[PDB]
Amino acid sequence: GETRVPEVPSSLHVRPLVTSIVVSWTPPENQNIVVRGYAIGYGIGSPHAQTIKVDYKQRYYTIENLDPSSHYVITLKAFNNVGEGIPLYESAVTRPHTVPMMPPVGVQASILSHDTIRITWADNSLPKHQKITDSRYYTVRWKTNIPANTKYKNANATTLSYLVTGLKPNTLYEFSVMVTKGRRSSTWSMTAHGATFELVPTSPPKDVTVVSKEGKPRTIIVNWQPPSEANGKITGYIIYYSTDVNAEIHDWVIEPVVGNRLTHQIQELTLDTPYYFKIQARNSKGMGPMSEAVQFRTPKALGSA
Amino acid sequence: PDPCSDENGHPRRCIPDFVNAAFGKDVRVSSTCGRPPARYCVVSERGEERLRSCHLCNASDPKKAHPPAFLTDLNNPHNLTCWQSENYLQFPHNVTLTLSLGKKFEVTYVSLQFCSPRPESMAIYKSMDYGRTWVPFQFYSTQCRKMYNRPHRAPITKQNEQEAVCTDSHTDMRPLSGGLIAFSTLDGRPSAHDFDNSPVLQDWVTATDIRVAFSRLHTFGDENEDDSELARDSYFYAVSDLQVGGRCKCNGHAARCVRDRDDSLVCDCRHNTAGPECDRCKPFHYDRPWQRATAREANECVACNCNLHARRCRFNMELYKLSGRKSGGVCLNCRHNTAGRHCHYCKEGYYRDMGKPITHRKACKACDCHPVGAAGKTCNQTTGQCPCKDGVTGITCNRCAKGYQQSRSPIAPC
Ligand SMILES: O=S(=O)(O)OC[C@H]1O[C@@](COS(=O)(=O)O)(O[C@H]2O[C@H](COS(=O)(=O)O)[C@@H](OS(=O)(=O)O)[C@H](OS(=O)(=O)O)[C@H]2OS(=O)(=O)O)[C@@H](OS(=O)(=O)O)[C@@H]1OS(=O)(=O)O
Ligand SMILES: *[C@@H]1O[C@H](CO)[C@@H](O)[C@H](O)[C@H]1NC(C)=O
Ligand SMILES: *[C@@H]1O[C@H](CO)[C@@H](O)[C@H](O)[C@H]1NC(C)=O
Ligand SMILES: *[C@@H]1O[C@H](CO)[C@@H](O)[C@H](O)[C@H]1NC(C)=O
Ligand SMILES: *[C@@H]1O[C@H](CO)[C@@H](O)[C@H](O)[C@H]1NC(C)=O
Ligand SMILES: [Ca+2]
Repeated sequence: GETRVPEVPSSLHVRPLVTSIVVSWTPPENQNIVVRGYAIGYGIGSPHAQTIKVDYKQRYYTIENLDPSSHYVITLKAFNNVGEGIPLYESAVTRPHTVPMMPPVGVQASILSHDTIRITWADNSLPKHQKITDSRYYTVRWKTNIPANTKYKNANATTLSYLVTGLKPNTLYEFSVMVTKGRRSSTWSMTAHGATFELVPTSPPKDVTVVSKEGKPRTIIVNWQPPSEANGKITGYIIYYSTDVNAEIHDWVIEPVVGNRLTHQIQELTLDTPYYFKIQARNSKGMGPMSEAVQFRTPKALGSA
Repeated sequence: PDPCSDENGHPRRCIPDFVNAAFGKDVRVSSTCGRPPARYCVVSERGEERLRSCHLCNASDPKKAHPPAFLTDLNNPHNLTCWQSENYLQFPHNVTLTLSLGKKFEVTYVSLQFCSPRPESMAIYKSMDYGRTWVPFQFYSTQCRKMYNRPHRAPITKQNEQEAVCTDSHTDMRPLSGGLIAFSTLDGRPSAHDFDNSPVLQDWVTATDIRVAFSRLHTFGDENEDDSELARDSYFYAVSDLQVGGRCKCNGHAARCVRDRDDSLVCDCRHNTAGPECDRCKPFHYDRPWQRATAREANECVACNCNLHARRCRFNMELYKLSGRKSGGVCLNCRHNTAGRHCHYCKEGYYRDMGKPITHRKACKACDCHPVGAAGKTCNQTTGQCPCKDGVTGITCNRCAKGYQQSRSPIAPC
């Protein structure tokens, strides 16, 4: 039906720029009246200055070659062969040509437990001892010193004090803080070292091998590798041995070993007897878990078969 | 989504959609042809030769009528509809157009599209009150001083920013048809760059009514001749479209203008503001003084803190400055037997009930002090003990202590 003039469009939106203005719209609600195109009337103060006509398929237009920091009134008319419809009016001021922080100081690491460390820092920018009046947020990163090129774990903090969660014991950590406000951003602060507190081991010692001594069959050599989850400095190891594997933990013969050693010798044992062995690690905090039983039969005597 | 509040619900500045306040409005005109039907002439230049085509203006026939309805109807370029004045109403006589809006609008532009040639002298006025008093807006003339007693192309200074300027820019007789006179309010004004914080210009753009008066007609010179019959029928004022563009004045406290109970247009006030233009704070929301909303900060009104004990509150500037420009509200007539600036304590002669909170109605219990037994009316706020006379004991002071006998004298009870 081209007997009537097109109706007013359903919506009109304007986004301003330095020398441009982005006009975005939606077609009129009543699809009954045929629309041939759209007319965009723009100008400083009044929308009469210039007129741009676009096709019916178009839903956006960028008005180019405009003066910066100027208030523009834009109109959108839907038009066909009988005329131009009721306009949607919208105005926008063009943005100016001009397009655009010190890192925290006195970063100190305060260790509380094996998994949590408190980080404190002061600002020279703020006049008072502590001031949270501006919309500024801090970003703290952490990584292990032992492995090369460790992936940084970032966490955003609101206050000057932050507690780090999910950390491994007996590992050195480095920390860096940075203040961020708006578009501008500052670099990382001076790295502060913080070693986690020692903890009771959670893993038993690995690679447990029992081999009898060359020449002396009554003596046996037990070899083992240190456990993965040591959680602290190694102070020693305890070896348990018994002829019956089903026997209670305290019925097994206690053998004390020093922290430096990873191999121990067990003397005065019965020949042609199957022995079972269980080892556990220890630190300054507690006693680690016992390893799985390792069966090893002692050699047969010269007598009989 | 609501424009007056953010994603979290925090208030933000909201402005009503830019509209043509003139569109579809009744415009009162001083003169219109066709009453009785009269001939009018359209001059079309053929170089030096001035060809003329005459037609008839007849109000009684819609095909030949030019009503003031054509000023604000759908402006179609194919089928132009324009109001037309009576022929030759030359100076001192002036055709006047008056647009009335029952609401304050921050007008950005006023534009007139013409069917006949643009006038020699034209004037735009505004009304601050609802049509009672008029204030000049903009003047147009080839002789600015001799017509409107204003200098031609006056320089706009920081002092007089509300000055009505006179110009010769859109006065030209040619084009004889389709000529446009568009007035931009904030154009040339020095504070325009920072309008949001300029109350001088916030006031200048504000108007309830708009009046356009065409003082002088453009003529070829045949007007003062013996055979002036055909010549005078060629001169008239004709406006195809009248636009008054701007926004409903809501001081950034309302996203839309809604029709009121008295059928007049008012702001759909948000940010705890009230009044037609959101110019004031909603009753009981007088904690801080009212302020117009800006793009940087939305200045919402804050409700008085009365611990749910007062419906009415007042303000005190001295106290506001004492809080460090944070709060200056004082509660009025605290209910549920409470007293104070915020009704934060019990009335003189009422004790604080430690069980129930301060917000509750039963927060204050009556001392119930005996008029004979007790000495004072006000009791202890914590324990509930009333100051009894010599030899008198009890919370209400109604008992005589062990060893004391009740006497007839009012001064000494026990
Ligand atoms: O304005 S008047 O009605 O008083 O007529 C005065 C003279 O105008 C003519 C032509 O002279 S010209 O304009 O210089 O060309 O007639 C023209 O005016 C009427 C009314 O105008 S209108 O736009 O229709 O409102 C028209 O008559 S009518 O449609 O009302 O019935 C003429 O159109 S038509 O010829 O009837 O189709 C119109 O003619 S034109 O298109 O402009 O050329 C003269 O009338 S004419 O000689 O019969 O053409 C009038 O001069 S006259 O000596 O009184 O006859
Ligand atoms: C919070 O931290 C993450 C770290 O990946 C970052 O991507 C995000 O942008 C931060 N939040 C804010 C509000 O900047
Ligand atoms: C004016 O219009 C009315 C209604 O159409 C008509 O009766 C009358 O004759 C018209 N006058 C002239 C002079 O044409
Ligand atoms: C077209 O314009 C004429 C005046 O020239 C007017 O009388 C009429 O109402 C307009 N609209 C239509 C649909 O003819
Ligand atoms: C002309 O305009 C003045 C105001 O400028 C007004 O008082 C007067 O009534 C108008 N009409 C005439 C015929 O003077
Ligand atoms: Ca019209």
